[PDB]
Order: sequence, then structure tokens, then C-alpha cells
Amino acid sequence: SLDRLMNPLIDQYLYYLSRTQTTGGTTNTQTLGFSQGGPNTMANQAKNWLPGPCYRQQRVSK
Amino acid sequence: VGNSSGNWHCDSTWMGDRVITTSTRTWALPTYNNHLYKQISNSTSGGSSNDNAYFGYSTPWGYFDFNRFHCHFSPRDWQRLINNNWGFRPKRLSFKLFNIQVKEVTQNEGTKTIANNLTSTIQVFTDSEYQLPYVLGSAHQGCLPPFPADVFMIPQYGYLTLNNGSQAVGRSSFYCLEYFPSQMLRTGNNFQFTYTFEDVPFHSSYAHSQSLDRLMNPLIDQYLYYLSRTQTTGGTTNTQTLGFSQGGPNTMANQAKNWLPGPCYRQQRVSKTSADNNNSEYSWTGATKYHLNGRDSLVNPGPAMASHKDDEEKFFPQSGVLIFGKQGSEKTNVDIEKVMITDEEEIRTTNPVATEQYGSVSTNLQRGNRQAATADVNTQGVLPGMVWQDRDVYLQGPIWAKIPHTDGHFHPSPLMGGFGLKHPPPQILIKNTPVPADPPTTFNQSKLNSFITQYSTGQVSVEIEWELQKENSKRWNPEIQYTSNYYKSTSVDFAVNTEGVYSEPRPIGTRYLTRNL
Amino acid sequence: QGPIWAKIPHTDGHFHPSPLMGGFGLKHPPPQILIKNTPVPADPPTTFNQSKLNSFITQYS
Repeated sequence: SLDRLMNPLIDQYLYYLSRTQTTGGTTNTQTLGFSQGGPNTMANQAKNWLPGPCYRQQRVSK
Repeated sequence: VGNSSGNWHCDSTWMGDRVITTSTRTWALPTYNNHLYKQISNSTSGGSSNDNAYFGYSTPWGYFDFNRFHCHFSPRDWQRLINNNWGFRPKRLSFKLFNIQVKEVTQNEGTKTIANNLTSTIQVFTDSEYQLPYVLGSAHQGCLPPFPADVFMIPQYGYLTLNNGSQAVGRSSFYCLEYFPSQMLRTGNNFQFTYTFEDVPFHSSYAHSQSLDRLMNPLIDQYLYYLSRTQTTGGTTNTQTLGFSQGGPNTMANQAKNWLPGPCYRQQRVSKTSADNNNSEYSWTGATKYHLNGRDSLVNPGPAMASHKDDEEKFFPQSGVLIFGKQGSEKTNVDIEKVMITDEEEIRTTNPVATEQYGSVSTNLQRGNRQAATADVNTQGVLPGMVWQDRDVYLQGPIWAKIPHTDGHFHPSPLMGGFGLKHPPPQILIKNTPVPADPPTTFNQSKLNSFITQYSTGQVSVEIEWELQKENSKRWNPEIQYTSNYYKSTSVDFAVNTEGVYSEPRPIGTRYLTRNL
Repeated sequence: QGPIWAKIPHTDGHFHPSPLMGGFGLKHPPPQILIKNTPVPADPPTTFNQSKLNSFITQYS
């Protein structure tokens, strides 16, 4: 599938946004935590292509 | 045994409109799972996410990873390329591999002697039919050393299939390369092969001298008209009327153009300045994404876009562009200073800005009793009349990608940027040959599990012959160029600190030379 | 027990380039030949690791 075309044993050598606020105790402040894409965070890994075109339709049951 | 398997051919040369290049590098080879296969899903896990579910197999094999540029071009040279040509396209590709050796390892009482076993071997092959799941186009680390003198290990290999959570479907497939012919190889014996690309549109490495709204003449006016008045304006009275006018040098904004900006995908904006961002964790929730088969996945880097508009250097798209990390970076929650972001101000010329609306439209038809309706557009498809430029490439970036062998593909230009092909270069895979240990004295039905752990190594290179369209611009004014600033710096650029670690100062673009639109 | 020749700086201006230590100069002097032992890594890990290698078999030729 379009989201599983990469290798599971490695990580992208790029980074992506993973933190908007601090997480170390009982305090909230503006911060920025960046990280690479791992085998455990595949969902966020940067892909290279895009799904196809679409037209929403109402659903129905058998 | 007493003869080199070839010479170290690694240079950069320019004979004119073509450029040849090769880089020799030394690698290593480790066995895996003791020559055994595997199954992988939420196992050596994370816990529960139809979005983080997977299904694949770790094979005892390894492969090559050189889909980047800093692996074929030293910086300077790349520069040379940039300031002189407008576009290029790689045509030829050679591959050499030699000087193999085999090492074994006996770990007795912590005392381990490492000698060679010149009689062992390995086997490699290629897939010229692309029957094996393609692994590249994912920019997985472990590319050839951006540097030439260092050495590296070859990343193991594993693929995946159509899955359903922690279970697979019937149609799920399962392959085993041990089913493919492979030039066997013993020490001293060499191996090489060759392939040649096919036709491809030269990735245009340049910017534009005008924007889609300023392509007309300032001294004249369109001989057409446009709506300029809905009501009267002559005193203290309001009545329905219609004032039409031509397009002048003072009303350029309204002048009828002939073409249309490119496609778009709205994204949330963010700042490099920590305090200017809202105080809420929206990294995963307020993020732009698509829905597929229940698994919701992010849309990165998404379509071609513009990082920001003028003077918005503080912001960039939430997940609209690439990011890099200076050498020494680790896996997670690192800060912004250990990384580098990509500036895309070069496309404001023709493509929209990610954190910006595409434009507005109406939702109704007014009358004397109905108010003028006006909505917004953050999602946009394409129509006849659009033009854009794909994402620019970066030296520390990917080079090409495998076009999915399907019935429908459109302007297959990859998103990370680069080049696509219906028949991409091939994947080469190697593994240490298995060699069993002392077997029993009598028979035993079961197969073997005891082998001499060993590893092998050697050096390789690759030749690339490209094409390039040299510039013909007669712009009089001196364009911009790429250069290391002339002030004094403690640590040189692309140098190696007093420790030998080689790091890059900033990422590098190619859209430097400005060519007319 | 002295030097034999020296590299004339590739410049636009040079005069009676006769070296000072004495000897012979040339616009295109003999060449420099350089050699090094080829690197050979040690036992690498069983799984992957992004970073490059630093462990090799120390040897000499």
C-alpha cells in the first residue's frame, strides 16, 4: 500500500515535527521537539507519492 | 589471490556537455538472524494503531543504499554544476565491485582471534525485472558515506505486504530471493555489471524571473473590460448600476491573465520562534493527513509548495517540507538546533504557499434581497491552465524513485523530488554464504542451526554519465551564486573538526540561477 | 646531505626561480606519490545502526 513501501529495519535520515509543547513534569510551555522516522512511528514518515482522486458518497448497509 | 581485482577509479570530470562521476568506498558485511527468516507485525512492537500496524519479513540478506547525491558529488563540484547549467538528466550508470575478503571469528574465553578464511564465498544478483519489492525511495539512512574515506556496514533487508492489523490476508505475498540466479563469488574474483537509464525530463534547476501575475506590459492596457462598479458613486445615494473599465498599469491586480497557479494543500503553520506558537499539542491531531483503508496517515512532504511568503522567515509548513540533521543527531525529541530546515521562497513565483488559502469563491447568487456569498478554498485540484514546478532537490537528498507499476499515473514526478522511471535502476543484494559447524557423528532428521559466525568486506564504486543544458541567458545584471561566506570561521565548512567527524553547515539547494520565465 | 629541487609557485611573476636552499626548480616538478593502508572494519553489530564505523583491525604493511 502507498504507506508501506519503505524498509522496516531502518529510519529516514530526515526529521519531522514531533513536539509543540514541553513534557517534563507539571508545566506547559512553547517548545519544539524534532525527530526522525522510525519503524515504530511509520505513520509519520515522509513518503514520496500520493493517493488517488476522490468523491465522497453516502454509505449504506446490506 | 595475489592480484588486485581492479583499480580505485574515483573522480569527477567534465568533458563538455557531459559529466562523469564515480566514488569508491569501503564496506562491510554482517550475517543476520543466523541465516534465518522472520515474520514481523505488532511483535517487537509498539502497541495498537491500525495506523502503526505492519507486516513484513526480515531476511538474512543485505542490499545497497546510494539513492542520494552527497554520495556522488563532493560539495565544490556540485557547486560547479549549479552556477553554470540550467538542467540535467542522468543517462548512464555503471557498477563495479571488487577485492573481496572473508573473516571468521572464534570467541574463546573473551579472547577472539580474527583471521581470514580465503575459501569462503558469497553471491549477489540484480533484479532487472523488478519482481522484488522495491526498497528505495524511502530515504533510509545508511547511504554511502557522504564522505569518501570513512567505511560502513550494509543495512539488512526487509519488506512488507498487504496487512490487517497483526494479521495478514490471503492475498498477502511472501518471497525468497534464494530463488534467483546469482553470480557466485569467491575471494579474488570480481563482479560488475551495467545499466543505462531511459528518457526523462531534465529537472529544471533554476528560478523564475517573473510571477504569474506580472507577465504583462506596464505601459499599456488590455483592450478588454472587467467589472468595476456594482453601485453608483456620485453624492449621497446608493442605487444599482454597472461601471465597466479596462485594465490599466494602476489596476494590474484586476487585469485578466491567461494562466493559472499550481495545485495546493493547506497546512497548519508554525514558527521557529518557540513562544509564537499556540500552546497545544497538535503535532498529530491538528496535522494535515489523508484517510486510507482506516489507517490515517500523515501527508508529508505532500505536494509541491511554497514554504512561506515574503519576510515570514519565522514560519514554515507544519509538515510541508524537508528537514535535515547535522552530524551527531540521535533518534527522537531532539531540538531545532540539531536540525536544519528547507527554505522554499523560490516558488512563490508560481506555486501557492502551504499555510495560505488557495483563494476564495462564491456559494450563492445574489439579488436585491440576497447577500453576496463568499467562501474559502483550502483544498484544490487541477484544471486546464495550470503550471508549477516540482520540489527542488537537495544535495543531502534523494535522487529517484520507483514509479508504481500501475495503469494510472499522472505527472509521476516524485514528491520528495527527483526522477521517476517505469524501469528504474536495479537493486543489488548480497549476503555472506552459510557455513555449518561440526555436525553430529550419526544422523539427525532436523536441519542445522550451528555455524561459524563470520563477516566479509571490500570496496565498490559506481559510474554515472549525465546530460546538462548549459545556460544561454543574456541577463545583463550579475546573478546570484552559491558561495561560502568570506568572513573568518573557527571551523571550516564541510571540513572535519579536530576529531575527524565530517559535517555539513547547511543544506544545499539548486534553484540558484535565475532564468527567464 | 642537502635538498635537490623545489616546486616553483604557480604564479604570474617569478624571477631567476633558482631556489635559495639551492637546487633545481620546475614549473612542472616531479610528482608526489602517496599511499595508505586500506581500511578494514571489525565485527559489526547484528542489527542496524545509522552511525558509521570506528572499529577496525589495526594492521600495517
